[PDB]
Amino acid sequence: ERPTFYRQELNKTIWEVPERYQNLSPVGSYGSVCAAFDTKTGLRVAVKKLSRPFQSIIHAKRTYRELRLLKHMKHENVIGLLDVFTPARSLEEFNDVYLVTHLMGADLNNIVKSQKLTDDHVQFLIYQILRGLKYIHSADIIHRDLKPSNLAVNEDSELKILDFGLATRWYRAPEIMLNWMHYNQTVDIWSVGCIMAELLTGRTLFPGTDHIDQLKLILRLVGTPGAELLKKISSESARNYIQSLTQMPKMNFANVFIGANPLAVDLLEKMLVLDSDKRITAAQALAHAYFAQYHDPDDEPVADPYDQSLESRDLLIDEWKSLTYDEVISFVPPP
Ligand SMILES: CCCCCCCCO[C@@H]1O[C@H](CO)[C@@H](O)[C@H](O)[C@H]1O
Ligand SMILES: CCCCCCCCO[C@@H]1O[C@H](CO)[C@@H](O)[C@H](O)[C@H]1O
Ligand SMILES: CCCCCCCCO[C@@H]1O[C@H](CO)[C@@H](O)[C@H](O)[C@H]1O
Repeated sequence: ERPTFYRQELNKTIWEVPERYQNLSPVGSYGSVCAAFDTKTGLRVAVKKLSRPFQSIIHAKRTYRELRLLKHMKHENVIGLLDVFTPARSLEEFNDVYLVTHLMGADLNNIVKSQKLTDDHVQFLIYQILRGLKYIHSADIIHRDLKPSNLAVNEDSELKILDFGLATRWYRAPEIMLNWMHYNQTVDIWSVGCIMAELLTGRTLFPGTDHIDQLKLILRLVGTPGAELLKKISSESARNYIQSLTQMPKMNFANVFIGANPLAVDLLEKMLVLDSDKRITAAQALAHAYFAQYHDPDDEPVADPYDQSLESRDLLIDEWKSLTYDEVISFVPPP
């Protein structure tokens, strides 16, 4: 049975939603988001209305990509779908897509507020990110822009990784900062280390003022490339410049993170290595003794493989639109 919808105009735009979704209230901004109450489940939800979903080939492709990812993501620490709907009774009138998920209510700034968390709290939060990253990475997905605003947290400090959240460079791996084009999964591990550091200290690890200051600040802490790492640089210019650099020594992290759990420090040394091939993975981080009170190797699930070649095709608008439509139709709500 097609549910009954109703119109309403929020934050200067019309929203058409099923009746189960009551008390819509804007929470901010590829779409706008309202908090709402789901009378069917009894749950507070975030409802996202996609912005101009089928206006261009590029918008259509993105809508399809977002819809497909979110439908795939089914893990406690990763944002997924409670519902996806359209007013449309058929493909001919299909022009809007609404996405529904748990309202978390806060991201990792509202929960943190620039202060030191306790070690226990830090463990809990980083464990959750890594548990979610393991899941993500097993589907062969690199996040690439992990930061506090891309991490949704509720009151009980239960955390979910967000595709897109509601200073944006402080958490970027050096190789992303330098527009390398062969990233590995440990670009996300770098971002986790920056986040972990800040939760432990109350302070941004690398608050660069601009692009170059950021890299300066990273080199100060991790040192300049060693010889094994220079051997992996294909760009002659990059190579030349690094070789012109005055060798800088890697700092001792026990002196950077004064009074932190020695296991936290050890873990940060394994996350924040210049050479991405030498960074601890999310699976390995989960087994690190720092997360002893939370680690359960039998409840750290992995994803089904995800076909991302389906989203990087070159299709006509009406083809993406029709493919996106079928995804809406095929959607099965979680238990
Ligand atoms: C929905 C649960 C989180 C999934 C994380 C994927 C977020 C996708 O975000 C995308 O990630 C790509 C990485 O492949 C980047 O190259 C893109 O620029 C970015 O748009
Ligand atoms: C002068 C500043 C040096 C920045 C060097 C970044 C080192 C990151 O490490 C490198 O990551 C590359 C991209 O993912 C990989 O191809 C390499 O295997 C890896 O060593
Ligand atoms: C992977 C290595 C990337 C090369 C980074 C380029 C650094 C540019 O950085 C700038 O370099 C200028 C000339 O080099 C100088 O005027 C400045 O001292 C410096 O800030």
